[PDB]
Amino acid sequence: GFESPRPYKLTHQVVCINNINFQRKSVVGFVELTIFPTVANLNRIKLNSKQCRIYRVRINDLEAAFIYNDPTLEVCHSESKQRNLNYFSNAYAAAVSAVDPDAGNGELCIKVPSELWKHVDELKVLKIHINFSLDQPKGGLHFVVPSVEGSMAERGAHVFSCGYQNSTRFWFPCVDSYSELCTWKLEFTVDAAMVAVSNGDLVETVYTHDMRKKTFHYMLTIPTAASNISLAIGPFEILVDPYMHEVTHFCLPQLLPLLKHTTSYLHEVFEFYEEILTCRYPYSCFKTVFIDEAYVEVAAYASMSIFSTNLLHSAMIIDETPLTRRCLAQSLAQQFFGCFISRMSWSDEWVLKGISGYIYGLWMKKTFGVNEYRHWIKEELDKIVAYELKTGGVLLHPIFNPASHLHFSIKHPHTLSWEYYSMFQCKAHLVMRLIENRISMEFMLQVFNKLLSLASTASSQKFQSHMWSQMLVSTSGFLKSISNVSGKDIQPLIKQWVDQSGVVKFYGSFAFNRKRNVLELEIKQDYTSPGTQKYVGPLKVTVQELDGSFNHTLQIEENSLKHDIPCHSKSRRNKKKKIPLMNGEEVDMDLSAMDADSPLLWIRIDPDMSVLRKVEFEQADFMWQYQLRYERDVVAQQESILALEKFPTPASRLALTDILEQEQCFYRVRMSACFCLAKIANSMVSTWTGPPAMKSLFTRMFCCKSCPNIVKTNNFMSFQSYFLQKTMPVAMALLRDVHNLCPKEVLTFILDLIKYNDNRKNKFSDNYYRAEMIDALANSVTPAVSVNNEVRTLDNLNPDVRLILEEITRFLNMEKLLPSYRHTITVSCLRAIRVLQKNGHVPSDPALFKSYAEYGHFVDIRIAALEAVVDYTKVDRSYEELQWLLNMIQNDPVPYVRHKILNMLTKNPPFTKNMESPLCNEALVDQLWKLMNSGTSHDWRLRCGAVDLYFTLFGLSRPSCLP
Amino acid sequence: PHELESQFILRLPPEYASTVRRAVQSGHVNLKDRLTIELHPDGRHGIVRVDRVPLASKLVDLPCVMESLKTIDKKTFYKTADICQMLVSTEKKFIWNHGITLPLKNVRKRRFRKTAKKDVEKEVKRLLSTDAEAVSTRWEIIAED
Amino acid sequence: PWNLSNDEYYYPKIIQHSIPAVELRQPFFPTHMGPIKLRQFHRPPLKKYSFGALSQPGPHSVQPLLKHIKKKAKMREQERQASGGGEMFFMRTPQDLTGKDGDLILAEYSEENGPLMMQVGMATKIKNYYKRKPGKDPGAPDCKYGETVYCHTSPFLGSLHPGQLLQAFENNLFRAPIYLHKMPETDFLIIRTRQGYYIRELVDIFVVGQQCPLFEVPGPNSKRANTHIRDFLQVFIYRLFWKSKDRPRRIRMEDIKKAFPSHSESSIRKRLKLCADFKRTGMDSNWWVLKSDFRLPTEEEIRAMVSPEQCCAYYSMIAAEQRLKDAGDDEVRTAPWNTTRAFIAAMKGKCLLEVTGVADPTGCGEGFSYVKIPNKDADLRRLSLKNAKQLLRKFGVPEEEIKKLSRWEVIDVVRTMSTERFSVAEHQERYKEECQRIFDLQNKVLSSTEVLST
Repeated sequence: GFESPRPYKLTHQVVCINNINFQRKSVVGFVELTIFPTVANLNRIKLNSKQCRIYRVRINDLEAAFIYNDPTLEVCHSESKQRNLNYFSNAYAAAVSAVDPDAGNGELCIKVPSELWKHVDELKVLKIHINFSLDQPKGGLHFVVPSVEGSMAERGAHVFSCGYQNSTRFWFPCVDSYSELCTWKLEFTVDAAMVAVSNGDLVETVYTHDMRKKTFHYMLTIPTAASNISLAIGPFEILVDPYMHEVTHFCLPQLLPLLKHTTSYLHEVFEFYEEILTCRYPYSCFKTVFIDEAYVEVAAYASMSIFSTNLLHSAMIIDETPLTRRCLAQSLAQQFFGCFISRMSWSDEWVLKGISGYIYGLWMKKTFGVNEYRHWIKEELDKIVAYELKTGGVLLHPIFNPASHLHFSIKHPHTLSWEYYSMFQCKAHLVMRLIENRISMEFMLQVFNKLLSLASTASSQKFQSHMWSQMLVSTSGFLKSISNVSGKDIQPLIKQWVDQSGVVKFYGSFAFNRKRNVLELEIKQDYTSPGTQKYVGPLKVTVQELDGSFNHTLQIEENSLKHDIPCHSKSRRNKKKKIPLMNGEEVDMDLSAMDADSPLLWIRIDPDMSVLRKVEFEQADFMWQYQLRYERDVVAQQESILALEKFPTPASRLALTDILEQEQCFYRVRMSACFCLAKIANSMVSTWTGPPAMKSLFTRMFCCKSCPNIVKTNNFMSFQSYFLQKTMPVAMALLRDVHNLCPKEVLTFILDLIKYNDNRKNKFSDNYYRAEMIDALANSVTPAVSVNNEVRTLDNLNPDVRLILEEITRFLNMEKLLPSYRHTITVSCLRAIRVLQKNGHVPSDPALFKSYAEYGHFVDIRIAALEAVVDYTKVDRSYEELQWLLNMIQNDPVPYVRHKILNMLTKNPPFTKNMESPLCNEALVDQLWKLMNSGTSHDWRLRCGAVDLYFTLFGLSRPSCLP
Repeated sequence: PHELESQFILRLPPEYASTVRRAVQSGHVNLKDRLTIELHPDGRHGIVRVDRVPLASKLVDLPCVMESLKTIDKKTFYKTADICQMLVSTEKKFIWNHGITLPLKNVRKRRFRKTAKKDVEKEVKRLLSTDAEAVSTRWEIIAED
Repeated sequence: PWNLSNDEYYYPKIIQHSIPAVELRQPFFPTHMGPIKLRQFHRPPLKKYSFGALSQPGPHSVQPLLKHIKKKAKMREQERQASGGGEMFFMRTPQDLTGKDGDLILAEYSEENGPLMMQVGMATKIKNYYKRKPGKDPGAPDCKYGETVYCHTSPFLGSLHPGQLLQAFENNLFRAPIYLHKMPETDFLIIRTRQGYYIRELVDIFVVGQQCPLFEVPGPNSKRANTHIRDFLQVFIYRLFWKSKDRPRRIRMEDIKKAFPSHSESSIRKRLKLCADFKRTGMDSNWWVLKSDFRLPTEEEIRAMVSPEQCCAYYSMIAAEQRLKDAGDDEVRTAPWNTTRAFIAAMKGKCLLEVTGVADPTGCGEGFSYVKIPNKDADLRRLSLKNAKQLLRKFGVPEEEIKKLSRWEVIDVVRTMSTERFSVAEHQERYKEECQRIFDLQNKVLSSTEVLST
């Protein structure tokens, strides 16, 4: 049951936009809302509006009086001397709650005229006609106007609606909540050479009487929220999908072949999401818009998605096809379960984010294989346990503070830190995988189909929300639908992993009792760490003995420590028979390293990742080597690679080398075995016999049979030896001689890989392989032996580093004339120049990176150069570079770059709270408090980034370096 | 508490079965007055009264075991009860040799393996009681006499 | 841009009972069965009521349930369409397991005492195994009940003919071929309760062939038998502690002695040793209270302790124990622990079964028997073949043996006369062909709507 927090119900909204002026960056328009009051004596009506100048408001064609105030413009007063962050977080939460449409509130308060009170008490319709104007919007709708001359279509100027969550208040007045569903009528009067893309279906396109402008009329009969309404106006090249004909793809001019190749996969994504769920795609059209200077890499609205043009690749670009493919896939998953089925509160957001991430993981499983699915699930679980042990924990479904261990309030999406938002979505889809583990996948897809079918029977009624609230899901409704389809309720699993905000830590060690033939496990939990919680459920453990692989369920109550499980025979060591594996197959194992008295080959605690856990198991090194070689699970091979770094014995070198030589191993395991072999080789110097590690293996796999030092000409058509070939010198460059310097046998090998590179014969580009070669050249740089702080001059230039510097100069200059893909070699060469500057080789001068960060280099070039400037101002304690970065945060045209500068200055801070630095003035505290209070008031993501930066630099209390 | 329901099969003469079938498929409570089933304190004898006409009944044991299976979707079936008795209307006499379906006829005689059945233990208990209430007992395995 | 997961090297290639059944309620799953209740196992007599409407003898008006059946079916369809329209789980109460609603079929058994048999409240599925014809086939003959599956590898002992659909009961206990027959014309189903008689018609009755057991019945005094005995007692004790209303939870010993009266009270004492303490002292004077440190297990842990199929295997064992005990080695072979062990071992390929024997539940040539069977001159050297050929001609040996010239058998036959086929493929092939012929004849007889004379 859904009861509105608003005293009115909104039925229909007309959004008309005229006079989109690109020179002056200005729009004019009106908005006409059709509300039905649910309570009599409505009097004031409270709507949401930011940055719009409200000209006049007429209610039922009668002139009404409005008052506007935004408390989130300046959160705390300018003349308050408070400088602690808890004060700002409480004031910011109160300010966002005072404009919240999820309460009854709002920023624009319109007073109902007196003569309509007899029209409002007996509950009859009210039609509110606001007309407004955006004069020059800061972060409302992004105007990308290039400075080439010509007409606005000839120079490539466009507008798009940017922002996250409820940010539609930034460009027209609305009820900007996900729970106020209404039908829509959208008119946009644009130039005759431009096209206006928006939500709904385009009913017509009429000309103006001078035929210089045309009006696009859109209609949206599926009741969506105001937060799902978008807009993209530009000189877009239109491409109808040749497979599905209601899907149109819009790109920027001169990028039509890239659009043709890139969006050619999307019909398979449509077919997948419509056959695992049994509902068809709910909207009547689908539109993909590719734009410049995007807010996020992929945004999903109702019947529309806005991607950045940096996803567009051609047919000869690999290492970008899977990333763009999965961006399209998660936009479509959010089309199904973020835009059609919406949110009932700010709680129950974990339901939608979990269903979107879970069905996108099912797509990844079918498309890229079960092994890529397991690797992705393991990397998300590691990312979560790292974040939750780092700071507090992520709390899905809080109850309204519920989480007081962290420096922001979780009551609203616009007060969350961006890393918390990312980890929120990540934990939501892993908890949905856990619900699939308890209640099987076919029942899970039946739950999702039951939600979609209720929403689509709801979506066709005309009753103003008598039935339109069946399109809003809640937690209680989701659990009730689960209990309807399965008969089991998941309330212990919901109580543990949703309502409780923690992950578990397992420390395991075993001992084999030879007398009674049992395996005594010893599993203890660390439940006193700040991020942890105590697990009391069951726990699966998989033991591989000589007779095969056996699963055991252990009951781990609070007082439990020793778990005795039984062991089988050892009669497959009496005769040589094959040892049967986890799957149905069996292999020949070399049992010379195994103990004579124990049959068990390896043990895995929680193999299926059925809890949110971090396992620290203490096996013997031969058990880790057997688990690396003969396991049929990629997460166990990865964890054995990760645990073999502590055992540098030559049997582990043989194990990793046998993994590296082995095709029919998953390629991301061999790419990890490269770096593990490099670390082991560095640890057993003065024992290593022959050549450096992986060199003979590289010449055996990727070089000519007649010439060992000449590499084969590039043929990248295998896509697994391409990735292994481009990752093996990067790990090989981490080799170090007893003198702690990279050997001149590996550096010469990398330089010969660079010289003899011929790419005139493959059908794929070479930009990522050459960029990884520059990364391998950067990995070999050891710190220089400066004497008496000698100025870095030609005489003290290392003879090794002169070759590296010549190569990166040649590569960067050739990129200036023949540019690659993603300026990947520019990014790699800027990263390598920063590596050479971090050691004492090149003079520590930020002027090169400051010229590449000037608004104009690839956004990738820009963020690489700004990363180099952030690293410089951390190491050299530069005041003027920090003022340069803070000025670039305040006034840069691209808001993604501002968010990225705040993000990089949070990750690599110039000082922490513990450090005494010269940069801890009262002036810097006043600048950052002014940046939290004012200055970042227009983005909701810059303000949370400024809160994160103030927390990283000065902590939760009063800045110490202050009177 | 819950008590398992006890379902049995009622066999009627064919004309009376047709009248009872028509009255059941009609669905009125008029059938409730018409058809009655008396059960006698023998436990294996009764009257079924169709339209107030008395018919003589015997509750017999069926050779196979039937099970009623209900369903909501006609794909998954849930067992509701076990049927083993039939009140045919018109000890060894209370045992039915045939099964309800056409292929199962003379099942007890032909399609049933002759597992030895011993009822017999009760007679042995009575003999033990006559023993324990005596004073002197004399026994001999005998021959023809 | 492709799969790139070497999946062929890492990975080279269901029954939901009612909530009264998985919770092991005593009416449906009895704690103790006496001798007269073990002789009437799965044949429950018609009991006389002491109190109720049927306890007073005389004309007991029987009742129609037509309106009840269609009202309950319409109500369940409303529940299913309110829950999103998918497939739902309905059997959540004991009152869901009545015969008064839903589509009832009957299922008759061919054997007198099967090795395994379902209790009341347990679920089973109907699978229609259909072997396609060689090359082109129209499609499975459609069937009213069950789901169709295409079986290249015959589940049963014989193999399906091309184009032959065979229905079967499939659950965790057994798998058995069933044959749909129409009901007799004068047979209706009377459901009697304490309140009155109720009548349904039946139209569908299956005949269930010889079961193929999938669960092994334990033997008497086995380790699995005694494990079940104490596990069942522990589950009953935990569910009595859950039902207790006092805090801390307390039970009485003679409730357990009423449920399990054959148990010595020492066994019950030990099951109460861990998890309860006799509070003789004033605090709950003389009460078997739950220990304060003991965490009573949740519902899913108690369900994971004992399975309903283990209870059915135990009931089969104790019923067969009673029948053997009443009838004073051939009978011991026909005991379900032996036959279930034999069939499951034959399905792994350990051993073979003599398909004609004494464990045959028919007593004639129809049906199988599941008992385990073994899985598997001086001058004659100078005869030098040609003269041995002439000698075999002289003795009157038939020309086939003379013709083979394979002397492996020739001189052995000249030795046999002067005194006067491979099991690997051979035996297995012969057993399979005999089983297939027997199965086809049995299916035709057991699917014939032909009237059989009394």
